[PDB]
Amino acid sequence: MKPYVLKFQEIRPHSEALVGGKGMNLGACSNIEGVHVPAGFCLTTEAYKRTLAENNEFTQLLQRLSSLKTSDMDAIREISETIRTLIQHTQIPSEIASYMDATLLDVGGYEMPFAVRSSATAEDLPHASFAGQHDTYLNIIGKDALLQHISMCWASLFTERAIIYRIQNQFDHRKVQLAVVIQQMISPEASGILFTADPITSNRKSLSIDASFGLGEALVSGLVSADSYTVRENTITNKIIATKKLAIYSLKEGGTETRILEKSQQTKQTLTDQQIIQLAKLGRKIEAYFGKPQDIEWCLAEGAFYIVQSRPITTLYPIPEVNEPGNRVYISVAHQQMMTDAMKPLGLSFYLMTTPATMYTAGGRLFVDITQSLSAKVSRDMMVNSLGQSDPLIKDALLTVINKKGFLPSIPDSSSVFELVRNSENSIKHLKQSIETKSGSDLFDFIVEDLEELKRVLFNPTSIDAIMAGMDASAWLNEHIYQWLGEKNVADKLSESAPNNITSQMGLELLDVADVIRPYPAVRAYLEQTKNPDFMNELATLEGGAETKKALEDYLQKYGMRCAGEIDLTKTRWIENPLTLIPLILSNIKNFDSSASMHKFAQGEKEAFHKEQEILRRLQELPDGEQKAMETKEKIDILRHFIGYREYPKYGMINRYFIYKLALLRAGEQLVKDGILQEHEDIYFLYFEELREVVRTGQVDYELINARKRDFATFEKLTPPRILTSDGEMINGEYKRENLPKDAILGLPVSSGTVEGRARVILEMEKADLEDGDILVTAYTDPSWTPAFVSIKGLVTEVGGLMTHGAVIAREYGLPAVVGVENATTIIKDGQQIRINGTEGYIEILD
Ligand SMILES: CO[C@H]1/C=C/O[C@@]2(C)Oc3c(C)c(O)c4c(O)c(c(/C=N/N5CCN(C)CC5)c(O)c4c3C2=O)NC(=O)/C(C)=C\C=C\[C@H](C)[C@H](O)[C@@H](C)[C@@H](O)[C@@H](C)[C@H](OC(C)=O)[C@@H]1C
Ligand SMILES: Nc1ncnc2c1ncn2[C@@H]1O[C@H](COP(=O)(O)OP(=O)(O)NP(=O)(O)O)[C@@H](O)[C@H]1O
Ligand SMILES: [Mg+2]
Repeated sequence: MKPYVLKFQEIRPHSEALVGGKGMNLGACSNIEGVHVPAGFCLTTEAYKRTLAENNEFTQLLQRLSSLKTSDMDAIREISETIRTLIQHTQIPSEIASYMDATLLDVGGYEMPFAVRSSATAEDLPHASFAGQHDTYLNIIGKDALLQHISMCWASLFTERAIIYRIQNQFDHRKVQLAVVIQQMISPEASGILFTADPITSNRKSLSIDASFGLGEALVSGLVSADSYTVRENTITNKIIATKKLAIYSLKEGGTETRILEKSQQTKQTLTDQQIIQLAKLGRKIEAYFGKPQDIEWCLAEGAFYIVQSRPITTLYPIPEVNEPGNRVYISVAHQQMMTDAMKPLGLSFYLMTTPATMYTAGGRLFVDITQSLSAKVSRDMMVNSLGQSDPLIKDALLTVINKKGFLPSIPDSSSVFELVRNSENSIKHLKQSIETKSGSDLFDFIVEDLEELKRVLFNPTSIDAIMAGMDASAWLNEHIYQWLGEKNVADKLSESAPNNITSQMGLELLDVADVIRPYPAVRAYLEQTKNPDFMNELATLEGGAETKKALEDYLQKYGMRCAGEIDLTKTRWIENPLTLIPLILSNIKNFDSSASMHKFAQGEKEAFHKEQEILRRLQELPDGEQKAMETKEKIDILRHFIGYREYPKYGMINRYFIYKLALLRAGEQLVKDGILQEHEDIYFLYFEELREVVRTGQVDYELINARKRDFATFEKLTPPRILTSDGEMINGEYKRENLPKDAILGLPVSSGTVEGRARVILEMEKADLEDGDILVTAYTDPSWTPAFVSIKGLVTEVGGLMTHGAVIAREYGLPAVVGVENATTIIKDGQQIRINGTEGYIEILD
């Protein structure tokens, strides 16, 4: 960390601290044979530190800047003006200028034009991007102009905009410096960007060129327009041709000017087809050198391609680490589970450790690998029809994938259920006791035996037979009563207020806990305005508190394990953060009168005796009439016995998960005491095996954890596709509006009825302030989301499928719901009156 200047040829690996990201990648690119990087050098961060960071006024100014927030806006406008003008007034030490004069003559010389380009780094974050944050000036000639523009580059580190960016991304201003790339200008016929993997599709196999005439500054700042071409294998899939009005050109005596292209020139294809393929190959060599897809800037001059920037890509949805060969197709677990939130590795692993599916992981969520199924004759073709009875877009997405570059070459007893339930209740009772004895590596040793027991109650053949009994029977009823009586999706109304549904009870019991809070206005005022996490220990103060805390405590002992994202072991359970239930307990205090759970439940079973006994009567004057009747009543009794249970096995699974979580946090806090972990919940970023070794060996790799931590962040920003490909193509299916109103948003019908109301688009149940009219539009809706179904008039989600909670819960609440809705939360606007049809599956944006 001594030199002031380095030629691209002199730059060693991992020198970002000295030359910045841009400078480093230019250095790297310049050593690839067949790659022409215009000669140049970096004015090092040394020069920056020497000239500026050693200045007492500068450092004082930056020490001040350290103190302010994005809300200290006018302190930002003025302090940064001071810094900027201070920089442009500070001369560059003659010693630094001397070293530069020498290196500049080597590339050469002060009569030639140079690009002067910012290159930033953040200390100890060598790969941190400052893309589009700081200045570049093109075609600068002469020592005077050079020195002037170096200071200008430096000053551009302290625009209001660059400062705000650093504050929001938690970069310390004192630990960011600017190197300056000084590089021979290319005077090009054409220039542009290259993305080694298509930003649509995201398919890791297509390439993409944006190409314009003239210098690249137009395309990037951000007009002119540009040509777009996609090349899939070595063949060109697509060509696009922009009408390119303007082009930027270098002036002989320095600087730059914009010209208007002749009309007949504006529509010409920037690059020939041969040049496009040549560029693609050029580009494939730099991920191939770099190992991950890349973002590359280029110039075409006199038939020669010049590389002028390269930089890792940052947006694509990762591919599963598959240990299989050949082309693979993955199905998304998120969509069927109604989850789609990124999961942490510890939580990711516990789901994997409990499934007999071939599940893999990509981007913090889970995929199932189902290609070998697809390949065989008549098992594909098993699956596509079968997977189409839960999710049409999946079926659609699979047809679309089997057309590629050869991508492809018993009902149990009535008494069954309560024994199933109590045999789980007890299996958990045992569990709760046996871990409070285990600890350390004994804990881990035990969890694995218990996973076997988890699997045993979860996948009990008798349980499954009881589960399907409900599904199968509403399969039968829906198919057959539409066949005879015609016009019917009947099992929706027949399922209404079904008994023993541990998840429908949950949302409906919160109605009662609010009936307890309602009388006491002391507690209601506290609860109305509180962010205190242990507000439950301040209640005994107020007149209602003691009564209230009891009401709540019992709910949490019944449902406290459950939280949104429950499948992820690492997510805060309700009982760990009771304050998240308050706005729902609050707002259905005000939306309901006394005994609302009774009246909602009753009117449901009333409104399904009527359909039962309407359908049965109405079937009597059909041809074979009282026969057809008795076989349906047979299926209704069956239906309404085993529909509750459909939701129990998840509730048993989770209870274990929360019991495991408590135990694993103990070990993690025990790991803090021993000084081996920094943060007690850092165990969320290790998979369950890695975690075993840590308690076992007393060793961790924090440069690993921190990357898990970092990776997690850049998931969350992702949204899993319905289907994922070995190439990382994403396929969400397309729906079929047969004879549905055009201009409608299409989805899966799931729960019957048409209704009109206010759209409330909510991503957090806690911030959901639902009112009587509202139609809830959200992303997923797992059992966690039930308590919010009691005031709304209809439901809309982005993801899901018939027979997958909480689609199953809408039916029993008698709620119209539509489910497979591409981009509902973005397409629909909060507050827009809206009509949902949950019979035919569509949505109309009412005026
Ligand atoms: C269209 O749905 C199917 C997808 C098929 O395709 C296919 C390739 O894609 C899948 C996706 C996307 C999954 O996410 C998945 C899954 O999460 C899971 C099992 C494991 N399944 N079984 C293996 C055999 N064992 C005897 C029972 C467990 C799976 O196979 C799959 C799965 C597939 O296999 N496991 C679990 O999640 C766990 C840890 C517990 C689940 C418990 C309850 C009990 C389940 O809900 C039961 C009630 C059924 O609901 C499911 C089996 C679905 O079946 C139906 C009719 O809906 C299935 C998601
Ligand atoms: N030597 C060069 N010759 C011709 N055009 C260049 C040269 N260097 C850069 N350009 C163009 O001018 C722009 C300047 O890019 P550069 O400042 O290096 O990064 P940036 O895209 O402006 N922002 P960033 O990448 O985060 O630093 C590029 O987008 C090119 O189109
Ligand atoms: Mg750039």
